[PDB]
Amino acid sequence: TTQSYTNSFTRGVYYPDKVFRSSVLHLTQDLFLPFFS
Amino acid sequence: APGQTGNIADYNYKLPDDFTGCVIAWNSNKLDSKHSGNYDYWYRLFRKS
Amino acid sequence: VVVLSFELLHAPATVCGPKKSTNLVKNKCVNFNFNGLTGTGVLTKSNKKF
Amino acid sequence: CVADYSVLYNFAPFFAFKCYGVSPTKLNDLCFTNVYADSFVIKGNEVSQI
Amino acid sequence: NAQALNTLVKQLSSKFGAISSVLNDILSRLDPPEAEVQIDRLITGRLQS
Ligand SMILES: *[C@@H]1O[C@H](CO)[C@@H](O)[C@H](O)[C@H]1NC(C)=O
Repeated sequence: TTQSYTNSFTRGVYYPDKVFRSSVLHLTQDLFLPFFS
Repeated sequence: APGQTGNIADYNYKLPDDFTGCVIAWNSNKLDSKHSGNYDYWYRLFRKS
Repeated sequence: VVVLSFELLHAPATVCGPKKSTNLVKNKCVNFNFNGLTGTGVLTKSNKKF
Repeated sequence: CVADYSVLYNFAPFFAFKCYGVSPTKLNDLCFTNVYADSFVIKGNEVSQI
Repeated sequence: NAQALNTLVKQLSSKFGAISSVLNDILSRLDPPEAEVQIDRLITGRLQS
């Protein structure tokens, strides 16, 4: 009904895969929500 | 053939994959085929191995 | 022409095939076949919080 | 469902049986995530370039 | 020295245009007459590293 626009902050990130990883910095290439939208 | 196996091949005669040679064949409708029916020859299908 | 399309290397499913199963051995150098995963090693319980 | 790829030579798996990315002999010990099957019909001629 | 050894061990996860980066999966899925082509791609790639 009533519309507005606001900053999305840094939300919209999930666990892309069910493979367990610990203390690593993995670099993914999946579909996401771009930061600060 | 050196590659692939068929029902007769895996149960009667299998060709090695590392095969060096030629295979020549032709129709035998009159040589190995009897005009009244050819049944003396046999083929195996129950080797189980 | 029936096409039996399929994928591989994902979460395991029930459709595996006609093979048997054995019991478990631990702390011994033994090959393993944990649903496709083929290799050798020593299996030990730990505290990896899956 | 636990499958059984021993359905070879029961009714008519002849003419064409070539696989892609897998060998026909190795189906019996491969576990798949999913199995997808379709059974369309074509003219059974040179259009077999699928 | 740490960078050289870290990069050397991370080259094992590449494919070099093959089906998979693990020898066991290639051997357990494809027949020897064909799987020898896939293994040849990993050997050349890993020898270069
Ligand atoms: C989002 O859209 C609104 C209206 O279309 C615009 O004013 C704004 O600049 C855009 N970007 C952000 C980050 O809000």
